[PDB]
Amino acid sequence: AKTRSSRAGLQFPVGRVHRLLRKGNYSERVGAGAPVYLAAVLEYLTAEILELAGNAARDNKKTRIIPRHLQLAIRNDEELNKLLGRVTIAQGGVLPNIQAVLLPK
Amino acid sequence: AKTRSSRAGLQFPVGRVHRLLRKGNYSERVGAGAPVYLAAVLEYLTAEILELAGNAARDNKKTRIIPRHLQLAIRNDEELNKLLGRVTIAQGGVLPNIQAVLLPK
Amino acid sequence: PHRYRPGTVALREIRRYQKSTELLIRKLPFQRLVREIAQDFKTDLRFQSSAVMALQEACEAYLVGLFEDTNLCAIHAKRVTIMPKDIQLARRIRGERA
Amino acid sequence: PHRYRPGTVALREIRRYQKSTELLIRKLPFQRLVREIAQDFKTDLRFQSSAVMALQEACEAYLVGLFEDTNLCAIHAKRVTIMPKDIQLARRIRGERA
Amino acid sequence: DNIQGITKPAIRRLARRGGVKRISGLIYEETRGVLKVFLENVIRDAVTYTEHAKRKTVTAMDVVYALKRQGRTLYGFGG
Amino acid sequence: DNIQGITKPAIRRLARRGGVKRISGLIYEETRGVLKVFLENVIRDAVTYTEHAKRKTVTAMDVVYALKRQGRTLYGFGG
Amino acid sequence: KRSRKESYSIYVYKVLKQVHPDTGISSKAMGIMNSFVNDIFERIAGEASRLAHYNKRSTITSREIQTAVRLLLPGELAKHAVSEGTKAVTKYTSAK
Amino acid sequence: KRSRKESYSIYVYKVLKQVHPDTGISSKAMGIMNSFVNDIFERIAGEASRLAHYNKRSTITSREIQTAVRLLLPGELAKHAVSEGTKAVTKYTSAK
DNA sequence: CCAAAAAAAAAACAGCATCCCGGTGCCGAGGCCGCTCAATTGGTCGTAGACAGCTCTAGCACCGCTTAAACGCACGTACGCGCTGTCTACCGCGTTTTAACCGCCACTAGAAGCGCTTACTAGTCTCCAGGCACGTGTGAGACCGGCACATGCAAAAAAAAAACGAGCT
DNA sequence: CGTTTTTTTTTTGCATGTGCCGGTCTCACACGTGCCTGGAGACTAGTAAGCGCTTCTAGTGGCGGTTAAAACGCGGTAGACAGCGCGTACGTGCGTTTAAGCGGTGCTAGAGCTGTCTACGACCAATTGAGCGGCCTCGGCACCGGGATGCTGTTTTTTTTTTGGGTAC
Ligand SMILES: [Ca+2]
Ligand SMILES: [Ca+2]
Ligand SMILES: [Ca+2]
Ligand SMILES: [Ca+2]
Ligand SMILES: [Ca+2]
Ligand SMILES: [Ca+2]
Ligand SMILES: [K+]
Ligand SMILES: [K+]
Repeated sequence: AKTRSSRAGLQFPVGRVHRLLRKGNYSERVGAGAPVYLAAVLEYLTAEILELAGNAARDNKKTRIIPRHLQLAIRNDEELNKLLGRVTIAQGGVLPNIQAVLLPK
Repeated sequence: AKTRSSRAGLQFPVGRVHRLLRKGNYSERVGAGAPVYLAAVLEYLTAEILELAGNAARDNKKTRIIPRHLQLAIRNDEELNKLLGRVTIAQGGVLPNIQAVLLPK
Repeated sequence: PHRYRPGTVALREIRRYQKSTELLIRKLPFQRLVREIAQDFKTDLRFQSSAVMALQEACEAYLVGLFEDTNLCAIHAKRVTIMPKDIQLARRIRGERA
Repeated sequence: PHRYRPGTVALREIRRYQKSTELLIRKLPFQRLVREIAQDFKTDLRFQSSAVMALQEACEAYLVGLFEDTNLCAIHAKRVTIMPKDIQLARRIRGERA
Repeated sequence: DNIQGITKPAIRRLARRGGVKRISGLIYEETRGVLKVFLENVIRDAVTYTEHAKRKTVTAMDVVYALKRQGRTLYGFGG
Repeated sequence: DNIQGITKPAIRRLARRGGVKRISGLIYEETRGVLKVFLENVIRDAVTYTEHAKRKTVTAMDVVYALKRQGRTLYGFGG
Repeated sequence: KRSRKESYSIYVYKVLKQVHPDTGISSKAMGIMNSFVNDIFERIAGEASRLAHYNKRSTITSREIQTAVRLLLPGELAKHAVSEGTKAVTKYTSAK
Repeated sequence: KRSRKESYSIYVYKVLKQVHPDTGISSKAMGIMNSFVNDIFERIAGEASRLAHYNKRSTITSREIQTAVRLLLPGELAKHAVSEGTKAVTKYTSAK
C-alpha cells in the first residue's frame, strides 16, 4: 500500500483532501481526480508564498519565516495580494509607505 | 384537510423548503422545524417589502408595484437597505438626493 | 434672448434621471461592446438577449454608484466638478484598485 | 537646547511603527473594553486569551487600514492633518456608514 | 472600438443619475476605462460559467452567477 | 472610562502605522466611537456563536467565525 | 418543453393580497421578489450549514435557522423574524 | 492525553524544504499557513460545490476544481495552479 | 535704470537618533518516539451522467423608414487654483503621576470527553393535488393633445447700510 | 445728527420646464383549465445527539514591585483656512448630422429534452503505517551595550529675487 499523494507526485495529502470534500457537504458524490487536483493547487499556492516568504526572511538575515515575512511576501506580490485582499495576517504589520506630500522638501 | 404550510399558518411552502434544504448540500440531515422556521422568516421579510412597496405604489396612483417601488421601499428603510446593501434592483434607479452645496442660494 | 446660467439645466437633468429608471446607454452600442469584450476570451459566443440586459443593468448601477462616491470626493476637496482623481480616490478606498 | 521641527519626529514615528508588528494598544485596557462591550450581549462571560488577542489583532488591523484611507481623504483636500470628516468620508465610501 | 459607442451624452446621464452637477473633460475617457474593466472582470467569469456548462450561448444566469462573485448581486434575471 | 483606556497616544501610534503625519484633536474621540462600533459588531456575532454552542466561555474560533462574517477574515488563530 | 421552472411567485401573490389586497405586481417586480427570497434562503441555509459544521452536528434544526437569522438580519428585523419563526414552529408542533 | 488536533503543518514543512531547504518557520507563521490552506480549500470547494448544483450534477469532479480555480485565482496564479492540478491528475491516472 | 531688503542657497557644525557588531542566555523550533485511528485495499451494487438522437426555441442577419439623440461650434459665466496673509492648533519635549506588566500562587468554572439510550429523521414505496405550462381576456397604464403654474432669470423699485460732512463739545 | 453714494434687496417681465387634466389604444397581468410530478404518508431501522457523569484545562482574581507609558503643561512654528484675483474650462443653446430604434421577415445554430447503458464512486470490512501527542535539546534570536554613521537643525554667509526711488509721456 502506497499513498495516493505518492502516486500523484504531491507533498499534500490527497487522502485527507478527499475526506474533507465528502465531510464538507459540498456535493453528494466526489470524483477521483477532484482531491488530487485540489491538493496540487493548495501545494502550488503554498509553494508560491513560502518561496517569496523565504526570500523575505533571507533579506532580514533570519533563518525562520515569521508572519511579517509572509505579509511582506503577499502584499508585495500583485496577485497574492489580490487573492488575500480581504485577509488580515496576525503579527504581520503593514508595508513601509509614506505619502510623498508628507516628506520634507 | 391538511398540508405542512397550513399547520404552521403560512403562505410559504414548508414542504418545498424542506426539500430545497435536503437537496442543497447544507447538512446530512434536516430537522422537521428548520423548514417551518425558515419559510416563516422568508414570508415575514417578503411581507415587510410588499407592505412598503404597495405604500410606494398607492403613492404613485398605481394598482401594480413595479421595480422602482421595491427599490424606494428598500432604500428609504435603514434596516432593509442594510440587509440588501450589496444587491442591485434592476430598473430600480436611485433615491432623489442632491448634495446641498450643489443647489443655488 | 434667453440663457439659463451654467448649472441650472444640470440640476434639472439630476432631478429628471433620479426620478426615472430607464438605461442611459444606447442599447446597440453597448451590446456591441459586450460581444467585442467577449471575443477576447472565447470566439463564436452567442448571448441571450436577457444576458446583455443583465450586464447593462449592472454596468449602469455600478457607474451611477461610483459617480455618487466620486461626487462626495469632489465636494470633500471644496470643489463641485468631478475630476479623474475624484474617481481614483473613490476606487482606491472602495478596494477596487491598489 | 536641541528641538525637532514639528512633524520630523512624526515622520520618525511613522517609519518606526511601519517597520514593527507589535500591538500598539495596551493589552489590559483593551481586554477590559472587550469584556465591557460583551456584557451588552450576555452576563458572566469568559474569554480564551487567544479570543481576546484575535479581537485586538483584528481591531488594530482595521484601524491602521482606516487611518491609511483617512490620510488619503485629508491629502485629497490638499491638507496633511486627518480630521473627523476624513474618517467619515473614508467609512462612507467603504460602505460601513450611510 | 465600440467603447467609443459609450458617448459623452450617455456618461453625463449616468453622472446626473449620480447627482453630479459639473464634470471635468477628462472624466469621459476615465469613465470608459473603468467601464471596460468592469465588463471584462464580469464577462470573463460569465464566459467561464458558459464554458463549464459546455454551451456556446452566455445565459442571463451565467451573468447573474458572475455578478454575485464580483460582489454585485443582481435581482430580476433569475436570482 | 474603559473606552478612554484607549489612550490618545495608543490611537496616535495606530495612525503612525497608517502613515498619518498630523492629527486633529477631534480624531481621538471620533476614533474611540469607530472602535466601539467595530468590537460591538464582532463581539455581537462572536457571542451569537458562543450561545449557539451552549458555552459560557468565548473561544478564538468564535471571534474567527465572526470576523469572516464581517468580511474581515483573520489568519493565525484557527479556521 | 419550456422546462417546468419552479418559482415563489404564487406564495408572493398569496402574501401581497394579505398586506395590500387592492394592489398587484408587474413581472420584473415579481422577478426582483423571486431573486430576494432565493438570496436570503441561501444566506440563512448557508450560515445554518456552517453553524452545524462548526459544532460537529449532522442536522440543521430550527435552532440553526434561528442563530443564522440573528447573524444575518439587522436589529429590529432579526427580533421580529425570530418571533414569526418561533410562532410558526409552535403552531406546527401543536397541529400534530 | 489531549484529543487529536489535525493540521497541514507537516506538508507545509515538506514544501518549504523543497523550495528553501535551509529556512525554518515560527509556530505563528505556521498557524497563518494553516489558516491559508483551509481558507482556499473552502473557497475552491464551495465554488466547485456551486458549479455542480448550477449544472444539475451530483459530483464535484477535477473539472469543477479546475473551473473553480479559474474563477477564484488571479491571472498567472490560476494558469500555473491549473497546470499543477492537470499534471497531478494525469500522473495519478498513469500509476493508477 | 537705480539702489536697497529680502528671500533663497550654501556652508560649516554640533548633536541625536539610528544602525551595525559581538556577547549572553533563554526557550521554542525541531525531531524523535510509541501508540492510534484514518487512509488504504479489495470487494460488491446502483445510479449519475455520458452519448446519441430528436425537437424547436430564440439568437442572428438583414432591410427600410422615422425620428430622437449625437455631434460640433459660438460664446461667456462661474468655477478651479494659485497667491497671499493671518491665528492658533497641534507638535515637541519636559517634569510629574499612573498603572501595565510581570511573575507568581490559589481556586474552581466549565470545556470537553465518554457512555447510554431513544426520539427523531432518512429511506421506501404508493398516491394524488398543488403548482406547473399553456392560452385567452380586458383593463391598467402609457401615450398625446392643450391648460394652469411654477419657476427662474433680464432687470428696474426702493430701500437699507456705508462714506462723508457736521459742527459741538 | 443728517446728507451723498453704494450695496442690498423687492418687486416686475418674460421665457422653459414640469404637473395636470381630459381621451384612448395595446399588451401583459390575471385567472381559468387540465394535466404531471413533487409532497404526503405510514412504515422500519439506525444512529445523532441530549443528558448525565467525570476529568482536569485554563480562565479568573489577587498581590506587590518596577519602570515604561501616560499625563499634563509650556512654548512656538507651520498648517488650516479665508479672501482675493485671474484665465479658461466647462455649460448652454442653437443648426447639422447620425444611427439607434422599430417592426418585420427568413434561416438555422444550438439549447434543451429523452432514453439507454455502463464506468464510476459510495459503502463495506479488514489491515496498518502515516501523522498525532508528548517529550527532549540546543542553536536562533531577543536583548544589551558600545561605537560608527547618517541625518537634522541652527547659525552664518553668500546669491538672487524682489521691491520701493528717479526720471519720461
Ligand atoms: Ca387546483
Ligand atoms: Ca383584469
Ligand atoms: Ca401630452
Ligand atoms: Ca386617467
Ligand atoms: Ca447538444
Ligand atoms: Ca513512523
Ligand atoms: K477550561
Ligand atoms: K536546534
